[PDB]
Amino acid sequence: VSQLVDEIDRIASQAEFNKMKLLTGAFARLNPTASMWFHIGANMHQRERVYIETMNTAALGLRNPTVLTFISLSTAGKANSVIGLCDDALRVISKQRADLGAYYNRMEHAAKG
Amino acid sequence: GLRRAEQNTEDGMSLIQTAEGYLQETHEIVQRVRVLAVQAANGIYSEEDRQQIQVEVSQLVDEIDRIASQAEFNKMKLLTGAFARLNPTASMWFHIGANMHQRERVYIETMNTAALGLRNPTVLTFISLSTAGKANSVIGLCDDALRVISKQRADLGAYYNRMEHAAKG
Amino acid sequence: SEVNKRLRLHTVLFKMKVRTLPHKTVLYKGKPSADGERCEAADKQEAQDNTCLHLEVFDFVGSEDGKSSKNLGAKFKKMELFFEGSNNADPDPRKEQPRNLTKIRTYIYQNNFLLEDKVISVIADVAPNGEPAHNDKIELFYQHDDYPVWGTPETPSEKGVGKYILSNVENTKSNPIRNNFKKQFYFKNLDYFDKLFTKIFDYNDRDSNKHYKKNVEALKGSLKY
Amino acid sequence: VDELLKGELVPENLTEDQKKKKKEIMEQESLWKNPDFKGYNKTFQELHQLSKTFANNQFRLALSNYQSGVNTIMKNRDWVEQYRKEEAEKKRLDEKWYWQKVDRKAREERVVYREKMKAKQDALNYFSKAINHLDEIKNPDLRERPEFKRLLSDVYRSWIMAEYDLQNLPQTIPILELYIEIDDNEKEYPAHKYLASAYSFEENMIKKTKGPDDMLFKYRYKKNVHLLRATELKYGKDSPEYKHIVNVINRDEVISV
Amino acid sequence: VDELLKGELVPENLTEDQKKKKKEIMEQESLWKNPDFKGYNKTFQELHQLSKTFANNQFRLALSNYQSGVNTIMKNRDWVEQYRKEEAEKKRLDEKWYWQKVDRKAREERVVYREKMKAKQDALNYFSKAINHLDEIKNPDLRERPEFKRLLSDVYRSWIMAEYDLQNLPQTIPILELYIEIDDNEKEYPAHKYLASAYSFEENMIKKTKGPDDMLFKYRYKKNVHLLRATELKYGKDSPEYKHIVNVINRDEVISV
Repeated sequence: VSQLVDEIDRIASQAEFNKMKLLTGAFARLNPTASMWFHIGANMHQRERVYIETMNTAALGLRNPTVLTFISLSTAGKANSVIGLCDDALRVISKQRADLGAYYNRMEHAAKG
Repeated sequence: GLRRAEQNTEDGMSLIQTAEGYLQETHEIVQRVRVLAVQAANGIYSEEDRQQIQVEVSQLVDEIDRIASQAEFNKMKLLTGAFARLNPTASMWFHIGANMHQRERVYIETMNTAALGLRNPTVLTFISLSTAGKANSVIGLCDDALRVISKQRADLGAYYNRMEHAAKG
Repeated sequence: SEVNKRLRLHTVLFKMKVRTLPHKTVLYKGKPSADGERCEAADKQEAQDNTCLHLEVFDFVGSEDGKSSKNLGAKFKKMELFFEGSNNADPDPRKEQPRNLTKIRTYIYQNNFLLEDKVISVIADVAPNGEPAHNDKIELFYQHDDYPVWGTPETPSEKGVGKYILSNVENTKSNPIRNNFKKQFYFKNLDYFDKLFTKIFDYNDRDSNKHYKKNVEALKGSLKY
Repeated sequence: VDELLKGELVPENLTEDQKKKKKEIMEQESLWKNPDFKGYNKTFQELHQLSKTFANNQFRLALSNYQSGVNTIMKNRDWVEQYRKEEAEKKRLDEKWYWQKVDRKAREERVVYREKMKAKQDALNYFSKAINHLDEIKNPDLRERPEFKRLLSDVYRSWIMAEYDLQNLPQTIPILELYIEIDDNEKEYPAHKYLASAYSFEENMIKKTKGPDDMLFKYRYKKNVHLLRATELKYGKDSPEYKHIVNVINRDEVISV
Repeated sequence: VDELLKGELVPENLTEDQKKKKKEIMEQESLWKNPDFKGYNKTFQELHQLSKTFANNQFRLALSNYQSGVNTIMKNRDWVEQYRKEEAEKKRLDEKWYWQKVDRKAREERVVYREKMKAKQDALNYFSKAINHLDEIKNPDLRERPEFKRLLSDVYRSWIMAEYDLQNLPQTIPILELYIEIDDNEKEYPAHKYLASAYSFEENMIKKTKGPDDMLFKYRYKKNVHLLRATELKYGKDSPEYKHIVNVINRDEVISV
């Protein structure tokens, strides 16, 4: 888990497209630092925005954003309570993949027209 | 860069795979030592009978030292402590990215008789079974030694599983 | 502070034989040397001519990371107590009265072989008892890499270098050097040695208790026959 | 005297020359009045980190985090008291054997333990934010005020109490040491009682993991220092308790003859 | 005359001309001050191994370990005495036969023996570290100082006594022969009493394993030489004990008539 939790952090740190980070929270909904806009028209104001949430261990809930300590499986009591944490983490990952899929399907309709 | 990092990840797993393979032989010898002690701790054997068990331990202990000395990967020793955490003499970084500072470190601990508690890192005397009282306390020594080998293979196994995800990603 | 008053009580060690010493601890009694800068160990530790307590605790460079045995350097801190007048006539060290302190010398040492760095600090308080505030009678001496030579006075152009007294430094709000010096170093320096002095006396006083009990126990061995 | 009763770190607001300076300053500001101004150079606006208004707001935030964390611990105790109250009052019509009551009791204790450990982590998050709120105050003059040392020691103590219930003993050592450097807190035996335990934990780990003798000696020495100091502060020197602890330390420590 | 009273090997601080050399060298080093400099050729920096500061730290390192090793031996003796005391004071409410007492008594002997050998092993490791520190001082001038000769003989004596309890008799011979070559240690009868037993172990092993006769005579010759010398130093020449030993030695060796 010490290796696996670190690898999740590495994924968001190094997820890049054209030298721009994608999974570090920059294009989120609440507190963005950048804005991802897709100009899908031939006129001046034809653009749409895409929200990509933070997808590191702190956002997933695997680690505490303040104390920076992550979950442990070393105890049965903590391992049993981890199961709910991993259940919630997948659901958060599930929604984000569903979010990006709806974008891709929409861009497919828009491109066809 | 992505293609070259995936070949780097393969060599990382190949280095890790080789190191964990060497510890399979080390684990087997300690189990052989452990059961020999349980035989010697019984009070039916004479001093000559427990000496012959020691002649096995003398060869078994020597082999463990030979495993750590000669375990190599691309002319680099792995089990002799050159990649341990506390007092390293070299650092094993696997560059698994397509950019500048994308690298991960691997720690391989010392895996010889002194590191396993089977030898004294100062006197350089190793465990003996030629006496019934000595043999009974070796059982605990082998229990600790087994846990040290078992722990390190768990660390090596965890590195391989992580790198496997990164190579897949 | 009132700590220096408690350092007066430590004069019971002159006629007490010292055998039990903690690890890396050096203690001896002697008479002042030329110019009274330091103490010179006496041929006898039970003589009444002794007026100085010498206490030293030495350590090694790199012991904070487990590398003490690598011989990366040396370090020690020692504190010496100076008394005036001779000791009492009775040989019993338990009954001894507190005596005035001539001066209190603190010697800080830390030498790093690999960095070729050495820091030596000497702090002598020539007015321990007699006045709550004696900043003008507290001598300091800082040296680094054998510079400046020993006994070189502080010059106005190079403040803090060499021998100087505590009053020469400032204690403003911008640079509370003297307030920090008392709160950080000197107060804790005195307390550590104060309890360490009481530590040695209690250990050796305990030794007398054991020997008296041992003879009584050996006598009870004749009660079984 | 209550430092927190005032509710501020320092009350911000004389010389006619100073009042002349203030009037001409606010005239210059009103000439360049631009509420949309944002500075490309961060150094000048960082001088506001030394202001009395900046440190006042930091104190209020850190106080708010402390107030929330205390309510977490307190309300938890109120519920547990109410929880044990309900268990013994409700009827048990399907209960007529001893191990029926015993196993019912063990259920309540497990519920209580889960509720307590959750509040300790819930409150500890509040306390950790208070620590970082106070640590960013960059005015040394305001760090010596009675209000600052009152809240900083109050925040330190609650965080140490919460972190100890979570069995994070080695993380309390840096905070406990900062607690015994404020006013006369070094004279409290609870602060020294904890450091004796936390250094015993540190000594156990080095012995367990077979670390160097240097770290083993340091944590052994520090354990004895705060063990003896706590005994003195609660029973006095040369007391029956103090004498007992000295024999304990003497056996443990390394002596020479 | 306690050579270890000051706890150091050699004291450190005169000519005006020499003080002139020290001034210019210190000026030279200030121009070339480079704390990060590391020498590719170590020959020049290895000259520090001859310095008095180097030998001082080596002696204090060896002295540090020696106190640790003696502490283990002495703390163990305290425990064994305390352990036996506690056993006699506890109530044996379930023992009404003599054989039960022997069984209870037998356990205590094993517990005592178990802790002793554990303590002896700890001391030997501590003593062995001290030996290596003493042997890395390359200046014969400082090796002749009474401070060095005091600890060197003290370290060997403690190392030999611990080694003999671990039944490692053949390793005591090389150390003992170096021990009796320092100051007047050759005049100590215990040093020749240990070599009397240690060389007898060598003779028995050569006899048991049927080695060469040359090695058999050498160990027998050494055994009788130090057996006689130990007898002389304790009972004096031409004494009834001395006459008895000469008869034993005369029978033990070969005489040509």
